Amino acid sequence: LTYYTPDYQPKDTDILAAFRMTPQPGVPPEEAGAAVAARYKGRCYDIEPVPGEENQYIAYIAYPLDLFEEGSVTNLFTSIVGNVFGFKALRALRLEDLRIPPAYVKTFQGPPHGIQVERDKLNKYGRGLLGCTIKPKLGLSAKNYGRAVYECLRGGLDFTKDDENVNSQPFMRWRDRFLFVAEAIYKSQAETGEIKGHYLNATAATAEEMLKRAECAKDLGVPIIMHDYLTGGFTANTSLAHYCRDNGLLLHIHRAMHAVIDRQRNHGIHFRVLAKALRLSGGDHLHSGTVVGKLEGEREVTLGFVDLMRDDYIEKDRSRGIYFTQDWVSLPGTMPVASGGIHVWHMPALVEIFGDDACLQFGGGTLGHPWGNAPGAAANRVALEACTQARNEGRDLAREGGDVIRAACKWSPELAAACE
Amino acid sequence: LTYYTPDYQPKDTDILAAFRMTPQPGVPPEEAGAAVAARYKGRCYDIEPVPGEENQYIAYIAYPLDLFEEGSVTNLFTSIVGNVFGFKALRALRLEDLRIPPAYVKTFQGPPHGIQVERDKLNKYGRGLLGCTIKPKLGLSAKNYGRAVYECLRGGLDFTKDDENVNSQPFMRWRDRFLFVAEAIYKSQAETGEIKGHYLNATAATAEEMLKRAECAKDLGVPIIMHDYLTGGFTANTSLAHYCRDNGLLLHIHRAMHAVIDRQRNHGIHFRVLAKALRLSGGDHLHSGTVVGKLEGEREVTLGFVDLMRDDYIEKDRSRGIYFTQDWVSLPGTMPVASGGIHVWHMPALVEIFGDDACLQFGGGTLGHPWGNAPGAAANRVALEACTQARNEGRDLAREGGDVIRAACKWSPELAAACE
Amino acid sequence: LTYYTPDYQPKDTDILAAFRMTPQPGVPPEEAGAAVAARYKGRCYDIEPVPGEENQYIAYIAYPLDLFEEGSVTNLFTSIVGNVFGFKALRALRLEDLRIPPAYVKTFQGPPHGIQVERDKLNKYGRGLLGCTIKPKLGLSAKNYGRAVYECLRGGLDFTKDDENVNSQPFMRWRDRFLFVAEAIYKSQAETGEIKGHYLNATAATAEEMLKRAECAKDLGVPIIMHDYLTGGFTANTSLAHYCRDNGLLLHIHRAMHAVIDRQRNHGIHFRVLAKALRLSGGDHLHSGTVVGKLEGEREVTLGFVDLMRDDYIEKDRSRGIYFTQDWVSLPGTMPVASGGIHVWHMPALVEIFGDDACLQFGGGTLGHPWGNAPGAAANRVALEACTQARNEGRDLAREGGDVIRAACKWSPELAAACE
Amino acid sequence: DKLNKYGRGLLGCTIKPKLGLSAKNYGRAVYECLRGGLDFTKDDENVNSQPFMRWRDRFLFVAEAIYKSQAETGEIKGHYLNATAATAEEMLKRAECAKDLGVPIIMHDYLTGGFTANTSLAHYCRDNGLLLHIHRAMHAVIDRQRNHGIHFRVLAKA
Amino acid sequence: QVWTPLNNKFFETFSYLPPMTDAEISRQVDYIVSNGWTPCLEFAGAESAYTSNENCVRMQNTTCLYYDNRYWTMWCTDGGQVLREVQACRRAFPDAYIRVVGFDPVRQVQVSGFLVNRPASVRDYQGPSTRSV
Repeated sequence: LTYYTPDYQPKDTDILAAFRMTPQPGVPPEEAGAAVAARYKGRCYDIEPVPGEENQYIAYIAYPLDLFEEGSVTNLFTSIVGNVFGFKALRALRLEDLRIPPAYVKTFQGPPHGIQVERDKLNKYGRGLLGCTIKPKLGLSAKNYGRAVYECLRGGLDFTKDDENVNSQPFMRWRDRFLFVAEAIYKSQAETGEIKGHYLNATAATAEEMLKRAECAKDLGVPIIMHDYLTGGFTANTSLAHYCRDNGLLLHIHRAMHAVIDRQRNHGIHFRVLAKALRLSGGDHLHSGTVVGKLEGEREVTLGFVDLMRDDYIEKDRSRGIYFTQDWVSLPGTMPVASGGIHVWHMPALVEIFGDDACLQFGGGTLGHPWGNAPGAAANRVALEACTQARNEGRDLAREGGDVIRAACKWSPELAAACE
Repeated sequence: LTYYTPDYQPKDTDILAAFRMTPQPGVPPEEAGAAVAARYKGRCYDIEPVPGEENQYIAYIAYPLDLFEEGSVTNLFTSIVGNVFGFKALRALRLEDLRIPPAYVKTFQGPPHGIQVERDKLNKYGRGLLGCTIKPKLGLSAKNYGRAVYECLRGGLDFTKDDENVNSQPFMRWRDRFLFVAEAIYKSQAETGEIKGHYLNATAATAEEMLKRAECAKDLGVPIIMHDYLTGGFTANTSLAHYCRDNGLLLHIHRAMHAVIDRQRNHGIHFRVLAKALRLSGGDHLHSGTVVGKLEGEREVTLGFVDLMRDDYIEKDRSRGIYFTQDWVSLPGTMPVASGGIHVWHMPALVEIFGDDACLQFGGGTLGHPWGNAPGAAANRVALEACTQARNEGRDLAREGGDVIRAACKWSPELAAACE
Repeated sequence: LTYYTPDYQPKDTDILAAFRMTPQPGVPPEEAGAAVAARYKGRCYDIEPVPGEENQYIAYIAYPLDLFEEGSVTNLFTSIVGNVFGFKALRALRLEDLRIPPAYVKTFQGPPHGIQVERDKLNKYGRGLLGCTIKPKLGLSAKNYGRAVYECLRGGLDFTKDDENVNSQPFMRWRDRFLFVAEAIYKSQAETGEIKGHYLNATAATAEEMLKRAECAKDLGVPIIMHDYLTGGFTANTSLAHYCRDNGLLLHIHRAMHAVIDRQRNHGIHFRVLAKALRLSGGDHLHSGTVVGKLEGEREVTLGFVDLMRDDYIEKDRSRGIYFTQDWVSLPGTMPVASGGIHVWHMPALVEIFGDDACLQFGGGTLGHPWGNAPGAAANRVALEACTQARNEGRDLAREGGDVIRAACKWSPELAAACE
Repeated sequence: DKLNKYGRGLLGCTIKPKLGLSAKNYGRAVYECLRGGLDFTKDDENVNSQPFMRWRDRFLFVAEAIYKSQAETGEIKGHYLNATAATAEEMLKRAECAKDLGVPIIMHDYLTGGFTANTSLAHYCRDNGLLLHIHRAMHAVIDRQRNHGIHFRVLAKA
Repeated sequence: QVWTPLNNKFFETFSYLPPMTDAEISRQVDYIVSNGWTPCLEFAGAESAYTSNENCVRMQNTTCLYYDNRYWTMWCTDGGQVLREVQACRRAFPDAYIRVVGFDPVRQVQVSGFLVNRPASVRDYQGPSTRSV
């Protein structure tokens, strides 16, 4: 096998992939790794069997740096996973991890601002950010959408966001929504005195239309926009990220259509690779998990991709799914956004798991507070601040979250109607 | 269940989806269809069990036309398959078909030219088109790439194409390749007297760079460019298709990363939906199948999506995988491109299966002809023309393909060295 | 007759026309319908005689959807009524109605904002809008025009408008008028606290000049402009409507030169077809009737075209002149504007006939109030609000309009000088 | 005349530490130094645009600091914003951002950027009413040795 | 109950909790010191405490992410010293909001920022029970 070189030592500039592959019976693992690998040739330098699964191996592939176009996530995905999931010799194939060498990382702009620049621009420190998804999902007029945005933001929420499928429809054209949301953002800012924002959806049919929506957001002076990178495409995302860096706009990234590629354990691309591709292409926030009942998915896997998308240097840790040491050479980090049913008594768990550098999203639209949207937002903000204060005092949140919530509720009438 | 309405009659403007879903044990099929469905609410109007698979049902969902943005494949995919493959209540979920109502179809430009306008512009009638993928895949200099293009085109091939991963690399920058390929195209045109072309890869990191490459192709006067729509994104593709319509350029579409979504039978999106999304977004050609050994995949399924991407009116045919009647209301058709190991004696089978409105691609780079690239191209062209002539005479290609090939070889020295 | 097919069933995508034709004596109605009708051929599928008129028939023509250019009212009118009114075989011909299939409707942008978006932007609900035409018609300087605008708006009027023939003249150039009207609008807004506006006439000789005037209005921040679509042309109107949608401007449409085409009962195009063409091309308001003495014209006909230009779904009603069911598939509605001599005691009748979704225009320039322009505007506003309040209480306006007017006058000194 | 300061020398400070500071902290240091009574502050000579502090973030935070110090003291303040860049296009873009913020003055390294880049920046500054501070980086490589090179006076006249 | 929109201003972190006591401030400063960070004190009067768009009149192109009064005025070993400085700032400027800031000395970035003082004289803010009416 010219393409299986177990004695090869990967270079400091090689792009490395870790494939979890299940070959068809009768096909030796060495032959299957050689096929995936097949001066500019990709080569399989390491194969390890999976302890716990039958006929399952991890194949490590090394690609020369000259193979890829500088600063192009599109080309990287075309080269690595263009036509390899269609090999008949493989029963199942799953890309688990990528190693982006610093030499390649330096060719990317990365996220427009990052976590620290975001915190400095918004003047919010020492706590997680809070967001809500305006509900109902569709049918609402731009005026009523703006009213809901203002009501939720004035309560104490830092962000609101358009629904993932809200781009521009007969019921609510995009420019009307942008104008009414801008009025709501400014009203809530004047009322509370804190900087507010709303994830305006710029996702559109053509790059020209998407840039026009970003331009409108820039002309209104609003802080942040939103994009669907897995449906819009890396090419559209990279254009939007370059624009946002040029014009000082924050960029929230929603991972629509992700489960179509990262759900099945045997086939597809693991979300961590999609998260690294997003960080390379550019995004200040990246919807990274759902909290149905509780944070779903293995905690270690979540922590692994959160560290991969946040930290500057992540050492190899197979326990958390890190197959390679990832040096980001000072590329700005991406803030993970945990969305879903974030109930008030579940805030301590998520604050403990994520820390301060994350945005908790109430994608359920809240509305569970009997008093209204604004008091519900206040209750959430009070709960988050109380949990953060308790954690800063040395409390163990996983053991005293209920006590902290009760103690905060003892003095908060808004949280009292929420804790019931 | 408010979202399961078996008595509902879908409207003439509804977008219809046919989901193949396997619910978790204990979950009734009606409940699972209701969940997928959940004035602007999607509703499950029909559920049929799959005869042959245990706990497998086809769920038919009706979406109101007001839900989607006009002329936006990105929004359509965000709405239909945004977050539905991540439902825990479903063991597996697979989108099988879509029904695009004429009202929605009319909001899309569609392919820039289509099959008939392509034939008229290229002045080629009554036969399939021929193409080759310049090989080696990578490492070749722009000069040598152009030399290979000229050698393959002068033989009689109608098209050549850049490798899917060839965009712009240190070994071969894109503008050098465009210039040398333009010189090769013009030399081959002058030599043979037939209009020639080369699928120039415009796939790039940013929409601006992609439009710049398209602009260079337009300034050279070359006929056609190429795009990777599943990696570049629908937003980038739609921009390129609008540009190509505006400037009179043909657009070849390569489906990189397709098997990551359309390979597994239980999970993902069937290629036919991706083909319909491509036809809506825009593309004159669409790589539609591989011929490893022979045309791979169920013939009926291939014929179904070929008819779906070619014809103007496709009636429901569950045998070929057509779950809904598709009216295209005069949208230009897309030419299917069958690539892979198209050996000379396998030409009659593919000519019979596809007919004249297809491009046969020698993605293996040919080179199997002992004489050279040009005679190998001639042999292929001679074989294709002989098969077409035999089919026009009333011959049964599936039974007399070898006889036709031998008879053509009796007078063709180039085919004689190829038939051995 | 190849073009008369009484057994033909019109398709869901056909454009249908209902022609009222009087053929020359000796010409059978079937032959005349065949001539008007004459894969892409228009066909006469139905002919009904007119009960009450001699030798008068209604001919129903079906045109294939492929015949027309997407989003082009100009092409639609060229195809349907290009050269058919010049047929010698017809003594008289009158286009009565059109059926625009949803498939065609979806290709049009429609009005820039519509009624509901207009109400939300202006923050005015539950009542009709009020407007005045600045008088004298011509000769007034830009300064004096602005003074009149400010005086009329401060009284309580929601809108003022330029005279139909006021575009740009030696006596009053357009930019001076725009500036003075902007100052007047802002002064009246500051004084009353309500959002005000003035229909600035953008109608010009060249599309470039018209877009420049729209651009000036956009740069002043004023809310609304005006256009003469039947004299400027559908091509100019569609450009202005696209611009207004892009830049967030309202668009009032005046139907100058309409009686030259929609006055005679036997020849021409009925206003309802012109109203549907305007709604397709784009317009937020459309001058729809005159109130000389009282609302002129058959009430049912007026109600029919008001419903056709307002509602989303209008069922066939021959009593009101609706020859076909019109589905607008969520296209924004157009607000009808009734102008002319709207006297104070005639307000209850028009409020009952039109409801809240209409603008009552005092095209007489008011001035009948002995006190001044501002108190006259106040009297009108008081009368309209009193009539609306009475209607909301369950009163029958057509029977108690005088009582309501008197009761309002009992407490309104401004209305007391107006009611005399 | 533009700064309305007469009869005295002008005062400036170089924000320290030289590198590593975030745009927010750089702006905080600028505001603290300017509010004291200094007429100018300046970016470090090697501070152009780095992973630790991108140039547009620094421009925005410095603009906020300049305006805060102006409001507090009532005197016109300024900060030498470094426009020195890799390409003339990028340098003109940074000058354009400074012009759009309304800030008074920018900075350039003429002996490293080049006379061609400097002349373009000076023409732009004349066109748009911006002051231009010039730093002589790499000067000692040419004007230090008494026997060889070009005396600084010739570089000053250039 | 209805969140009051009248005189209900807030100052980001820990502003929605009841006013922190000396022990609570001390514990927060000890947390900042434990992480290896430097605590400092910011203060601003009511005229320059809330965000504003006063200087946006001087700008063109865009004003995205620009807000006035984000910077306060600067006023660091342990909680007791920072508490003493808090009392000193209170005495020197009784009508000024005081904010404790944290600075990571290695990354040279701000890592903390919570209000610790609300001037009794100013009434632009509500109390934990008066936030809803």
